[PDB]
Amino acid sequence: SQIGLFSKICRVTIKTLHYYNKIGLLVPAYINPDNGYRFYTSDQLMKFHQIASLRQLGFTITEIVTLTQDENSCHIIERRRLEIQKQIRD
Amino acid sequence: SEIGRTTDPVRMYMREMGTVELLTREGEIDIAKRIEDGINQVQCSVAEYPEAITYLLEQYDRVEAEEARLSDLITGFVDIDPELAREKFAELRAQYVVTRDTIKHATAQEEILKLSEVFKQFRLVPKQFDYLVNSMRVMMDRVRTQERLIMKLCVEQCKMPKKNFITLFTGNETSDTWFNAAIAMNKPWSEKLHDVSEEVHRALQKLQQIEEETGLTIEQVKDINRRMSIGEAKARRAKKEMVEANLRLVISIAKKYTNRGLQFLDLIQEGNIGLMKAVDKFEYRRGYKFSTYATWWIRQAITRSIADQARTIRIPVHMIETINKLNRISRQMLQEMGREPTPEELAERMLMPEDKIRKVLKIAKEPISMETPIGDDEDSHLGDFIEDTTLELPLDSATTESLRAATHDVLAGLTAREAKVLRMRFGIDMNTDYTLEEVGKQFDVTRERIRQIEAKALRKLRHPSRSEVLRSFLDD
DNA sequence: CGCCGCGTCAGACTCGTAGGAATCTAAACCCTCCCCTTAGGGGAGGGTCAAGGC
DNA sequence: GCCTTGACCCTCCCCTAAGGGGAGGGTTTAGATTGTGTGCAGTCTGACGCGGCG
Repeated sequence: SQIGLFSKICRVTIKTLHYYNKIGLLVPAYINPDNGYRFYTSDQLMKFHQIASLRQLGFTITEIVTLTQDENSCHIIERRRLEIQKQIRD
Repeated sequence: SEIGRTTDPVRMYMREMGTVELLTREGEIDIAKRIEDGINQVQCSVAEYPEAITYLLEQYDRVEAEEARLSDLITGFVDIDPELAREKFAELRAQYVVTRDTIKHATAQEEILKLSEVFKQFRLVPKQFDYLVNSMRVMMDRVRTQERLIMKLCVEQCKMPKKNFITLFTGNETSDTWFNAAIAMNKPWSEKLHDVSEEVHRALQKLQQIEEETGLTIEQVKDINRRMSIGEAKARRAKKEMVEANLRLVISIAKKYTNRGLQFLDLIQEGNIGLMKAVDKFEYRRGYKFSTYATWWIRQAITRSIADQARTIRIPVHMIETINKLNRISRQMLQEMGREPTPEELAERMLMPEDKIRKVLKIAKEPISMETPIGDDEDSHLGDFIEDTTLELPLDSATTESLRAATHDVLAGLTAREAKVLRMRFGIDMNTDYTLEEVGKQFDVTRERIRQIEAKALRKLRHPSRSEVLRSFLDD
């Protein structure tokens, strides 16, 4: 599945997939060596769903990287929760 | 015979181009079959060298864990979904391993040939197959270049007989057993190279690794490579017969591009390059005619070369296409309105903002010749009216010199320190101006003291005693 | 080898203003690279302002 | 006056988060198509080099 098909499957922009590959949040399953074409797989969609689930809670991207690459991060969800209530008061 | 009668290279090309007759639906098919048999022969001659198959199975176990996909390793099978390739790769691995141990010597020619004919089944992607054949070319050409450096040194010494230097060199392959027989004639030439008999070793003892790195004999490698050469010359002679038969198709397509900046033979040659690409990419097993596929590549090459080299100031392909789209929208709006549209409405029928379309309209113009006759005369041309705008006016040069003289005069009427830091702060009679810190360090003084000195010197020069010469060099 | 008709090549005035030439023409993909977006933060490099010290 | 000194101040350049927008570059595209396509010219006269006949 090329990036155009994956961007329509995911309902997200292509530049979003380019950014997520650049930062290392969502890396394509196979990148064509000569062209550079990124190809994706169902196992990449299972991870973009997690990315979207966390990003809809207002987590910053780096917080999403820390949450999906390193487990036992319950202090980060508490930091985001406290910041959300503080922002609600404000 | 028409030889020597015309000067036109178009007529010469058409004349030599029409000496090849068109192919039938059946002629394209067996020319394509000749190409595929040449490439199959190259592959079955590659199969004799094992490390290429080892690299290919490396690629397959990389496809297993998806370091790559086999859609980039094989385009299909002949007697792509990834399940049949497992069967064929397993049966090929079971062949390579059952060939690896059987070494003897007549028995060694059964398994290599059956592995060749069972490796024939894989019709690879061009990239991997080209990598394998180029790898074998590099192996054989380094082996061959030390093979003829063996004779390079023998020419370095003296007169070179090698008519019978080859007699028992063939087959020994381990030691100087062939080398000792050369001095056995004791003709003077057989002297020379023998006192280089030690220096030759690291050539034919570098063979000491490579005959242990390839497994097969020197002429076995050389002759499977000459069979590769025969196969690729068969596939190349068959590609030449398919290009030469279809040049009328290129002229047929190229005649529709004739006045868009490129000349007719330029278009024909670019379409010929496209046609050669089409011959490389054509598949006759799809049942289509060669014209159907080749028209795409010929038109691609011609339109791409028009976008590349039809203009003096090259426009990129994206802007070339924006210009073309704007032009046909203008044609439609001129027909449906009887009036040439304005960029406002030309930007409403298109999807683009008006300021983008204004610069697209300003971007597409070809330069005028400066040999254009002005007045449609032949004595005055456009280049006669164009002025050098980079020239300094002689009154401006004379003003510059008078200003240099006047500032020299007023800087002579200051202290030596103040005039020095004021000629150093600015670039006056130096090649570079300086900062407060550089002037200060050259004086071993601070930045702020130099600032004070130059501010005081400027205040001195502000007085009308020292200013009336310089105030004349200013304007309203 | 010597001469005759044929193919070819090279030349042919200086002031003002008007004053050019105007046809023809892929699309869908992908990539990298560069600049852009808040509301300012941080730093490098280079100047400037009053204090005085001799 | 010459010289430091500490505090300020300026512009300029790069950075921020999460991509947007666009420029400029590659690649393929499978019904079948198989030889361009214009003029234009009312010059004369030398003069030179050459095929072809004698």
